[PDB]
Amino acid sequence: RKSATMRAVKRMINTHLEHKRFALINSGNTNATAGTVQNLSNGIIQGDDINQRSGDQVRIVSHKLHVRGTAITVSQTFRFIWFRDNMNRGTTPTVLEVLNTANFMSQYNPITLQQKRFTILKDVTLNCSLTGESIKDRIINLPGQLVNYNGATAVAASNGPGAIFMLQIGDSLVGLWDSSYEAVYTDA
Amino acid sequence: RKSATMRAVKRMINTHLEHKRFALINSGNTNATAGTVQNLSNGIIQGDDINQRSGDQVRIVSHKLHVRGTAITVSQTFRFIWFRDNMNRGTTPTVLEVLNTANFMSQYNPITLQQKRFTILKDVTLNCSLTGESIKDRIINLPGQLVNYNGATAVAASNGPGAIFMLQIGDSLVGLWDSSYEAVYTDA
Amino acid sequence: RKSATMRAVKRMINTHLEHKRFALINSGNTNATAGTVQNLSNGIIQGDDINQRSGDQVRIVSHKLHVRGTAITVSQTFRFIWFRDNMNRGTTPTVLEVLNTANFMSQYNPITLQQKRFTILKDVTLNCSLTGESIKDRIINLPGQLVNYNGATAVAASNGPGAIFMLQIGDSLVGLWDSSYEAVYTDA
Amino acid sequence: RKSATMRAVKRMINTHLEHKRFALINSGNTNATAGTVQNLSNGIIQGDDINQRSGDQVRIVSHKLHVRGTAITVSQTFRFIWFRDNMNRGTTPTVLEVLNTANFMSQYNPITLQQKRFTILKDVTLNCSLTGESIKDRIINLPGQLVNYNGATAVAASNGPGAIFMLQIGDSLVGLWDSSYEAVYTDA
Amino acid sequence: RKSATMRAVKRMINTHLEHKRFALINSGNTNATAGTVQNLSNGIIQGDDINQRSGDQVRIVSHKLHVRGTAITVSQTFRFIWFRDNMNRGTTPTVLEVLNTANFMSQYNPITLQQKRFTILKDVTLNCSLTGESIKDRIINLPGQLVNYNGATAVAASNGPGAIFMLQIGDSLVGLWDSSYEAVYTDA
Amino acid sequence: RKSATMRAVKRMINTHLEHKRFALINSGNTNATAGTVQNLSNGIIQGDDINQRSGDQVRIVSHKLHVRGTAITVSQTFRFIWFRDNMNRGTTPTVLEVLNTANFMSQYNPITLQQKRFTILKDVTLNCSLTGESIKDRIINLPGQLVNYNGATAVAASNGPGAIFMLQIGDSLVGLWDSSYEAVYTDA
Amino acid sequence: RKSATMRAVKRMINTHLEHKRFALINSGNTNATAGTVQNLSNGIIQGDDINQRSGDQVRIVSHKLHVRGTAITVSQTFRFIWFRDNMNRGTTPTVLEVLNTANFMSQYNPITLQQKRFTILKDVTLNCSLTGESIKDRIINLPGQLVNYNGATAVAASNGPGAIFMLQIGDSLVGLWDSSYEAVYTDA
Amino acid sequence: RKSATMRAVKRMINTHLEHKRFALINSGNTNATAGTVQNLSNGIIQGDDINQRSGDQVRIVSHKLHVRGTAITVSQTFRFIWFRDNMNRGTTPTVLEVLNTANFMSQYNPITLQQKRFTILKDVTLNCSLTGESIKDRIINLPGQLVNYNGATAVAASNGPGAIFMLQIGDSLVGLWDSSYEAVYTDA
Amino acid sequence: RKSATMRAVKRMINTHLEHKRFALINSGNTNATAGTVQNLSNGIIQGDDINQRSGDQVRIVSHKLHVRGTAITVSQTFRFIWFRDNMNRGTTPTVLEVLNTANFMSQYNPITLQQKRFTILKDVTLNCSLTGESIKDRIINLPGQLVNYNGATAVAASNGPGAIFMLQIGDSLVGLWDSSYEAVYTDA
Amino acid sequence: RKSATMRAVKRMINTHLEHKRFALINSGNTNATAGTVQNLSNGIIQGDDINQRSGDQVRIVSHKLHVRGTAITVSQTFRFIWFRDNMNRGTTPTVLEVLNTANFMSQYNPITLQQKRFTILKDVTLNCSLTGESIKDRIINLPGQLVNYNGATAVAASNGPGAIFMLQIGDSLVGLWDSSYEAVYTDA
Ligand SMILES: [Ca+2]
Ligand SMILES: [Ca+2]
Ligand SMILES: [Ca+2]
Ligand SMILES: [Ca+2]
Ligand SMILES: [Ca+2]
Ligand SMILES: [Ca+2]
Ligand SMILES: [Ca+2]
Ligand SMILES: [Ca+2]
Ligand SMILES: [Ca+2]
Ligand SMILES: [Ca+2]
Ligand SMILES: [Ca+2]
Ligand SMILES: [Ca+2]
Ligand SMILES: [Ca+2]
Ligand SMILES: [Ca+2]
Repeated sequence: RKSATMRAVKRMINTHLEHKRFALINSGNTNATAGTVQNLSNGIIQGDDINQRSGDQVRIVSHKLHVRGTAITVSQTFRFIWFRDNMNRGTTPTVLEVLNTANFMSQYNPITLQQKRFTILKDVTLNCSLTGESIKDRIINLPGQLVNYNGATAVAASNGPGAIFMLQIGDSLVGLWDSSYEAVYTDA
Repeated sequence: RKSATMRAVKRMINTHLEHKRFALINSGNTNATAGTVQNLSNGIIQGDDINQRSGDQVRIVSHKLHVRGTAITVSQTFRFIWFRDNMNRGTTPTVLEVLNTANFMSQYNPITLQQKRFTILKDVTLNCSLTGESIKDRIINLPGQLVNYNGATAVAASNGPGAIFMLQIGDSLVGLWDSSYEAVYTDA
Repeated sequence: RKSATMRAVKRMINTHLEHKRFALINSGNTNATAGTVQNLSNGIIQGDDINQRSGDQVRIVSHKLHVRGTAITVSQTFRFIWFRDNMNRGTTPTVLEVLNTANFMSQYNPITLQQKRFTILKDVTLNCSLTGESIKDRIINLPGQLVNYNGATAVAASNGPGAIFMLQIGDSLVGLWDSSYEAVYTDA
Repeated sequence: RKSATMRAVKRMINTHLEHKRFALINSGNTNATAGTVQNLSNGIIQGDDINQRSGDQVRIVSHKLHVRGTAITVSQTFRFIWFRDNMNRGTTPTVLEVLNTANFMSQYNPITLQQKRFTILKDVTLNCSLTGESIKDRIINLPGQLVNYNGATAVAASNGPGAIFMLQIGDSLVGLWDSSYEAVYTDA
Repeated sequence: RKSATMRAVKRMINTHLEHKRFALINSGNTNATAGTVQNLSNGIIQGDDINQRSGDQVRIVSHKLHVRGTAITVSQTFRFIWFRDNMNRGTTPTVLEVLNTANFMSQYNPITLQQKRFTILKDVTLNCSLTGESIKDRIINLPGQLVNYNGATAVAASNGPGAIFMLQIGDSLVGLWDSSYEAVYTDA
Repeated sequence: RKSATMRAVKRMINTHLEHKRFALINSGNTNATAGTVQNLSNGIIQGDDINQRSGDQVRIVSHKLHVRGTAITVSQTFRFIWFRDNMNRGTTPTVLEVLNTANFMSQYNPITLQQKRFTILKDVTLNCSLTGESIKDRIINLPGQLVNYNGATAVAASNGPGAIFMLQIGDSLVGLWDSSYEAVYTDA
Repeated sequence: RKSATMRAVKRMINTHLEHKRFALINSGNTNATAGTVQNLSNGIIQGDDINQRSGDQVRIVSHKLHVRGTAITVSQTFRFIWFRDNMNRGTTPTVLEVLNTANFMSQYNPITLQQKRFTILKDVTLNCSLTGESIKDRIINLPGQLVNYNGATAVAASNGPGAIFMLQIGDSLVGLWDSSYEAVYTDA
Repeated sequence: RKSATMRAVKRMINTHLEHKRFALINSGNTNATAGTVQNLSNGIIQGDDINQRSGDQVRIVSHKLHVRGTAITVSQTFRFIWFRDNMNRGTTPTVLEVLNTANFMSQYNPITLQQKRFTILKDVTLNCSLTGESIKDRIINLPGQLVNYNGATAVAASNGPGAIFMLQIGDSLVGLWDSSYEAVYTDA
Repeated sequence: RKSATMRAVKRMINTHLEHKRFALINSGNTNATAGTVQNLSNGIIQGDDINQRSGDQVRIVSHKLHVRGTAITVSQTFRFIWFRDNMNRGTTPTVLEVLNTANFMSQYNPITLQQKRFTILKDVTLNCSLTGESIKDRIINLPGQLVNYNGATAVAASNGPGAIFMLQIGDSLVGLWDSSYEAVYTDA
Repeated sequence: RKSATMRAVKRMINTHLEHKRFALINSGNTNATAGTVQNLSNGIIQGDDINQRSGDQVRIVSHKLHVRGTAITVSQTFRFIWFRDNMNRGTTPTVLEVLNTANFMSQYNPITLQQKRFTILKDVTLNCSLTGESIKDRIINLPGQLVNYNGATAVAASNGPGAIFMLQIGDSLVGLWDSSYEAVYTDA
C-alpha cells in the first residue's frame, strides 16, 4: 500500500545519489589492558574523491567492521566495542567515557549510557588460546546513520555527532590485533 | 491526499540532502543618501566546505536578514530593501535599477518592477531618534529559492539569476548601520 | 495512477538536483580508414565547477552529438558510431572491439555485441560528394544513463562502466571531420 | 469541458484585442566565423501605429523567421540560432553568452543555459555547396510569449526580458545570407 | 491475454538461448548488367564457435544488410535485391530465377514468384550521379526466419530452404559496389 | 497463479535442455600474502562434450565451491573470495582490482565495487591453528548466472562478462590450501 | 463482425483462384514533348499460360509501375501518368484525350475527367539534372480493378473498359526513359 | 456456428468450380533394387480439356493411387512411397533425395525430411510370395493440395512446388508392378 | 484451458529446437536361436552434424523400427524385441538380462522386469512359412524418451540410461532378417 | 481435505505392515586416499527373520548412518558419501563412478550425476586434528525408498536398483574410521 509507495520513493531517491565508499585498514596493534579508542568514520575528509565528502554531513548506508585477534605468549581475551558517538564535539572519546572502569570485563558507563551519549553497535569478545584457536576473527555488517563533522581534515577535532568509533580492550599487552572498516555512504 | 503525499516525498528528499549554512556580518557602515547595494548570497563560493557550494546552483531553504541602525548627531531614517535579482547576469545592481529615484522615500523602479527583474523580499524603514530610540533593529526570516551563479569566487561577476541583495538608503550620511545575514541551503 | 505519481516523484527529485552541463568541441580531424575512437564523457573531471564532478558517478540526463563531414580531393564516406562502453575498466576501446573488421563498411564485433560490452547509441553515415553536397552534418540528442569513472582526471584510465565514446571511420584519409558534444547530467 | 471553457474564454479575449503585426527584412550579410547576433523584436517601438507598441509590454501570438544562405567562393556552413533572451537588461547578447565557444560547431554556453538566461527557439544549419545546392533557406513559425522592453526607441538599451534574437555563425567570411522576420502580437 | 502470455513465454524461451551472431563483408565488386547473386546466410558453417551452427537449422532472429554503390566514369544505377530462397535444394539461384529478364529494370519472375519460391525482403535502387551524389548507401534491418542447410561447409550445396541471398544488377559495368551482412540467430 | 504459471514454463524449458556439468580440482597450493586469483569457469571450453560448450554463452544453473586450508609451521589465516567478474574483457583480474589493498584483512576496492565490476559470491575466512584445528574446509553451493566468453580455449583471454573466479589471500606463505569447483549449466 | 465475415469470405474465395502474373519491360525510349501513350494491360492475351487470360475479363489484384528517367544533353523533365481507361472501346487513347494541351506542364482534359473517362492512378514528375541527379526513378504499387477486353491478341483493338495505360510527356526530345510493369490478376 | 457457415461458404465456392479429373495408368514395370521415381501430377498439362489446366496452378481436391505387385521367379518385396515434393524446381527427385540409402529397407533422408522438402503421403510395402499370395495390391484415397507448375507440357522441367511423385523400390529385379493414378482438382 | 496453455508452451518450445534425425540400416543377418541384441540409439555420436549430438543427452521425440524376416530352407519364427534400457551403465545388454531363458518362446526376465531395468517398447513375432508367406515385415512408430550417453563414440561403453536396443531371437539359424531404424530427437 | 485423508490412508496401510529392522556395524577401517565403497543395504538377505526379506524388493521407511573418524599420526580428513545407486545391476560401484577423480577433495562424476545414476544422500567431511579434536562423528537419519535386489544372499551380485552404499575417502592412510547403519523397512 502507501507504505510500499514510500519505500519505493526512498529507493528511487537512492538511485539518484552516488553511493560513496571509504575503506580502512589497521593492523599490528597490541592488546590494551587500559583500552584504546580507534577512529573509523574520521578518515572521510572533505574533497571530491570517492572516499571523500562534501560539507560536514554524510549519511552512511551500510558499514562493516572486521576485527581479528592473535594470542601471543599467553592465552588472552580481545574485546572490541563498535559504537556510535551521538554527541561528539570534536574529540576522540576516552575509555572511561564508554566503560564503567578501564577493565576488559567491565559493563558500560552508566551516566553516558543513560543519557545516550553512545549507541553500542556491537560488543565482540574474542578468546584466543595458545592451546586451542589462537587466531579468531569476526565480521559485522550493519546499516548506518547520519554522520556530522566539525572539520575538514582527518584529525580528532573533525569528529562530530554520529562519529563511528571502536574501542579495543583486553587482559594482556602482548597479543596482537588487526582491524578493517568500510562504509557505504551518500553525500547529497 | 495529493499535496500531502507529495509533501511527504519532499520531506524524504530534504532529509537526504545536507542542509548547508552560510553566515555573514557587515558592521560599521555609514548611512547613504544616494544609497548602496550590498551582496548577500554572493559569499557562497565554490568548494567543499559547509558554507561553500558545488557547481553553479544552490537552493535556499530559508534565509535570515538582520538590520540595525543607530542615529549619529541628527535623527535620521534608515531604509533597508531585502530583494532578489531574478535576472542578474554577473553584476551588482545599481540603486536606480531598483528605485525610481535615488532618494530614501522613493517608490520602486516601474520598468524593472513591471518586467519582474527584482522580487522585493522585505522593505524595512527604521527611524532613529536622538531624543527617543536612537537604536532600532529588525530581523526577518523567509523561505528561499533557487540561486544560480555565474562564477566560482566572491566577486560581482559570480552573481547569477536568483541572487540575494540588500539596498541601504537613508536621509543622512553620518549615522551608522550594521547587517548580518545567514542562508540555509541545499547543494544537491 | 500510482505510475504517474511515481513519475511526479522523479520530477520533483530532479527539481532538487543541479543539472550540470559539460561541453566539448573537436575540430579539424582527418578521415580514417582504420578508424579512431574518441572520448566524449571522459572530459568530466573531478572538481567543484559546473562541468566537473564529485566522486566517481554522474547520471547523464541528456546528451547531444554533432558530427560534420567535409570531402577533400575525393568523394568519400564518413561513419560516426556513437556508443556506450558498458564494461570499461580504464581504457579507450579499440576499433576491432567495436567493429568486426577495421573497415567503414563492417558490421559490429559479434562477441562484444553478444556480451553487451557496448550499446550502440547511433550509427551515422555521411556521404560527402565533390560534385554534389560536399558538406554534411547530423545532430543526435538522446537521454543518458549512469556513468562510472575510474579516476579523477581526463586520461583514458579514468574511463569506467557507462563511458561515452565515438568511433570515426571512413574510406579516405584526406577529408576532414568535426565533432562537438554536450552532456546534461546530475552529480548527486 | 471546463478546460475547453477556459480555452473559449481565451479565444473570446483574443477576439477583442487588435492583433498587431511587425515585419522586418535583413539582406546582404556576410557569413561570420566569430558570429553576430541580430535584433528581431527590438524594432517594435513605442507609438500608435500597427507595428508599434504602447507601454513596455507586448505579447507575441506567433512569430516567423526566414533565413537563407548562399555559398560564395567556397562551400560553407550557415548556422542560425533563433532564441529568446529571458533575462535581458538592455543589451544585445554576445556570441559567447549563447555558445560555449565562438565556433559554428559549438554547443551552447553551459552556464547561461543552466540558469535559463536563454531559451532556444530553433537551431538551423544550412550547408551550401558550390557543386550542389548553393542556395538554401528555411522558414520557421512558432507561437510566442510576453516581450518586455526597457525603453521606447529601437536601440539595444530598449531590449528587455523576453527579447527575440538571432545568432548567425558560419565557417567562412565570403558567403552571403538573408533574413526576414514577422511577429503577430497583442498590445492590450 | 493469449498473445500476451505466449509473448512472455517466448521471451523466457529466447532468454535461455544463446543469440549467436555472424558477420560478413563483401567489398570491391563491379556493377553487373547481367546481374550476380551473392550468398549471405551460407557462411554460417557447422562448428562450435559464435558464428557457426549445430546441425542443419538455425533460426534468424534479426539480420541486417548494408549496400553501397559508387559511380565510376558514368552515372549509373545499382539495384540490390535482398531475398529469401524458400525452396533451395543446394544451389545459388540464378538471376533469371528471380527476375523476368536479366535487366536492372525488370519485374520479378512471374512463375517463381507465383509459387513462392522466393520471398523478397527488400528491393533497393541506388542511382549514383557523377554530377551529383556519386556515393549512396542503404542499411536495412529486418526480423528473420528459419534457415535450413543441406551441408556443413560454405559451399553452394549447403544452401537449403530459407537461405538468404542478395541479387545485384545494374546498368553499367565499371562502377563499384560494397556490401556487408549481419545475422543474429539462435541454434537450439 | 500466473507467477507459478511462468515458473512452470521455466520448469518445462529447463527439462528440455541438457544440464551440462564441469568439474575442477586444484590442490597443493601455498598460502599467499599478496594474494592470487584463480580461474573457475574458464575451463569450460568450446567443444561437443558434457563439460564443454557451444558458442560463447552458457547459463550456470548452480555451482559449488569447496575450499580447504591446512596450517604448516605457524598458525595462519586463509581467505577465499568467490566472486563473479561482471565486466571481464579477456583477463584474469588482479588482487588490487578486488581488494583495496593486497592484505588478507582488507576491505573491497571501493571504485570497482561501486561500479559493480565484481559481485562477491562468498567471502570465506579459515583460521587454521597448529594448537587446535589445523585443517578447516568450507563448501558453498549457489545458483548461477549467465557466463560469456571471449574465446574458445582455456586461456585468460577467453574470460568474459560473468566469469567466475576465486581470490585466495592469507597471512603466511608456507601453509597449504586446496580447492575444487563444479558448475551445472545449460548451453542452449 | 459483418465486414470482417465478408472479408474472410473474400480471402477464402481468393485462396481458390490462381493469381496470375504478367510482366513487361519497355526501355530506351526518347522523351516526348508532344507525348506518347503506352499500353500496359494490353499484353495479357488469350490463352492458357500464366501471363495469358481466358475470355475477355481479368481482375487485377495488384499492379506495379516502375518509371526511370535519364537526362541527355540538357536538364529536363519527365512526366509519367499512370491511368485507367474506364471507357475504352478498342483504341489507345491520345494525349489530348488525357491532357488539356499536349504540353508537359498541362492539367488534365476537363471534359474527359468530368465524365470520368479516365481515372488517374499516379502522376509522377521526374526532374533530371545534368549538374545534379541525372537519373531518377520511381516505383508505384497499387491494387487493381476489373479489366475488360475487346479482342484476343495484343493489338489496340483488344483494349477494353478498364485498360491500363501510361502517358509519357516531357520538355525535351533527347533524354531517355525506361519502364517496367507487372500485374497480379485472377482469371476465374 | 461461424465455423460451420465458413464450411458452407467453402462448399458453395466448390459448387461453382468445375471439378476436373485426370487419369493415368502405368503397367508392366520391373521391380527396382536401386529404386525409380515416377511422375503422377506431371501429366496435367496446359490446355482446355477436362484433364488439362490453365496457368501454372491446380488445387487437387482428392487423389487416388493404386499399386499392385506380382512376384516373378522369387518371393520379393515391393515398396511404393507416395509423396509430395513441396519444393520442386523443375526436376524429378532422385531416390537418394527421399531415402537415406537406395535400399528398400531404408528410412527416409534425414536432411530433406527435416527441411520438409517432401511430405510422405503413404508408404506401402507389398510382400509377394510364390508359395503364398503372389499378387498383392493397395488403393489409397487422400485429399489433395495446391500444385504449382513450372511449364506447360509433360516434361520434368514443368514439375513445381506441390508436385506428386511415387517411388518404387524393391529387393528383386524380375518381379513386375503396375500403378494407376487419378486426381480430382479445380483449376480456377 | 491452462492445460492446453502448457501444451502450447510445449509446442512453442519445440518449434525453437532443431528436430535432429538419425537413420540406421542393418541387413543380411541370420536368425539366432540363442538370440542377439542390436544397438539402435548408439549411433548418435558426439559432433556437429544433423545425425550427431552435443553433450551426453538427447530427447527422442519419435522413433521408428522396421523389422523384416525371410525364411530359408525351413519355416521358422523371427522374434524382435524393441526395448529401452532404463539403467544402462555402458554395455550392450545380454539376452538373459531380457528373457528368462535364451529361447524364442520365453517370457521376460522376472527380476529385471520387476526392478524396471528395461521397458519393452514392442514385442513382434514373425512366422515365416516356406509354403505360405515366406517374407514378413512390421513397422512400428512410437514417441520417444530421454537418452543418456556414457561416452562420445559409437561403442557399447557410450550406451547410457535410456538407450534403445533390439533383441532378435528365433527358432532356426539359416533364415535371414533385416532391420532399419530412425530417431527424431532434440539436442537442446 | 483429500490430501490429509490420503495421508491417513497411507498411515493405516503402514499400520498393517511389519516394520522390519536391519542393523550393521563396520569398525576398525583405515582411511583411504584412493577411496573405498562400502555396502549398506546389501546385508538384508532372503529369509524369514526380522532383518531378512522376501522376494527382491523392500521399501526402506527410514535409515540411519553413523560415521566416526579418528586421527592417527597426522591430522587428516575423513569424507563419507552416503548415496543410493539408482541403476545398480549387481555390482558395488567404483570410486570413479561417483567422484570425478579419486581424491578426497573431488567433485562428483559429471556423467553419472547427470544421468542420475546416483542420488547423494549425505556428504560428510570430518577434520580430525591431533592438536585439537582428534575424534569426530556424525549421525544422519533420512527417510528411505524402494530397494530392489538381484539375488538372495549378501554378495555384490545381489545389489540392485535402489541399493544403499557409502564411500569413504580421505587424505591419509593411517587414521581409523568406524561406521554403523540401520534401516527400518517394510517387506510386503
Ligand atoms: Ca565537491
Ligand atoms: Ca555532504
Ligand atoms: Ca525621549
Ligand atoms: Ca549545486
Ligand atoms: Ca557524483
Ligand atoms: Ca503594451
Ligand atoms: Ca556443438
Ligand atoms: Ca541448430
Ligand atoms: Ca552456448
Ligand atoms: Ca483456357
Ligand atoms: Ca477471365
Ligand atoms: Ca489454374
Ligand atoms: Ca544434448
Ligand atoms: Ca519383499
